[PDB]
Amino acid sequence: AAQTNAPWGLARISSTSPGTSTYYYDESAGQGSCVYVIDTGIEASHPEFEGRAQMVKTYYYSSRDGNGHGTHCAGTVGSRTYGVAKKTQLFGVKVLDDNGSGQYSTIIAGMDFVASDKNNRNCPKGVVASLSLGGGYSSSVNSAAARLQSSGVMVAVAAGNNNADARNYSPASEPSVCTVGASDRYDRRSSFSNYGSVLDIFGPGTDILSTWIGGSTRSISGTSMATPHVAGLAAYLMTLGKTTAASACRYIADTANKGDLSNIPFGTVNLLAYNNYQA
Repeated sequence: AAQTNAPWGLARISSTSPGTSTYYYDESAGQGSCVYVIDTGIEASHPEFEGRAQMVKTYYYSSRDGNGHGTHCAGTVGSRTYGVAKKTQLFGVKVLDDNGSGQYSTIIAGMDFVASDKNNRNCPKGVVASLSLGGGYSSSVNSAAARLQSSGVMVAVAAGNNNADARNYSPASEPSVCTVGASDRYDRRSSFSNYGSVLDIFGPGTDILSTWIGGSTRSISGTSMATPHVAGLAAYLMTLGKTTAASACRYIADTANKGDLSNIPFGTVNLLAYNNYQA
C-alpha cells in the first residue's frame, strides 16, 4: 500500500533516504495485533481511530485523555492517517494525569496490569506496549518493564528528552526492553533526544503530526513521539509474522537504516527504524 503526503515520520520508516512524503507498507497494517498505550489515555472517539481504540484501565478520577499526549502517541501507533499500523487494535492505559505526570508506583501498577490484561484480549498476532514516559533512574520501574517484556509483550520505551545518557533514566535504562531515541526530518539526532549504550533504535520524533484531543491534530516533538513509531512498527512486523514480541526489538535493529543519522555520540547506535517493505 501507499499513503501519499504522509507525515514525514511515516514516510521515513519506509524509505532508505530522508525527505520523501509517501508511506509504503504492507496492507495487513498490523491487523490482529494489539498495542497498549500506557500514557495519559486515549480519546477513543476520535474518528481517526475508526473504533479501533478503547480504554481498558485508568488510575485517576477519569479515563479521558484530558491532556492529548496519549491520544497523540496512540495516533502515531495506529490512526488511519498518522499511524504506522493502521489496522492494529489500540488499548489505553491511563497512568499519567492530565498534566502528563504520573507517580512511579502508578506506572508500575500499569505495566503489571497490562501483563495480566493481555490474557483477557484477543490478539492473535501478538501484543505490544508503548511507553512514552519516564523519569530518573528507578530499579523498580526498570524491573516492571522487564516483567512486562518477559510476560510476552513487545515493550518500547522513550529514551528521554534530556540530551543526556539514558543510563540515568527509567524505564529507558532497562536493558531488556526497546529503548527509542528521536531524530528529525533531516536525519539528525533530535536536539533533545537522550543517547547512550542503552538505546536500541531511533525513530522520528521532531515535529510529528498526529491525533489530539477535541477530535483535532497537532505536531509535537519528543522521544515520546519516536517510541510509538517503533511500537507500531513492531505490531506491523508481528502481524506479518516476521518477528515476535521477544525478538522484535532485535529484528528492528537488525533491519534498521544504518549510519544515516548525524550527531550520534560515540557508543550510541546509529540505527533508524525501517520497515524494509518491498511490494
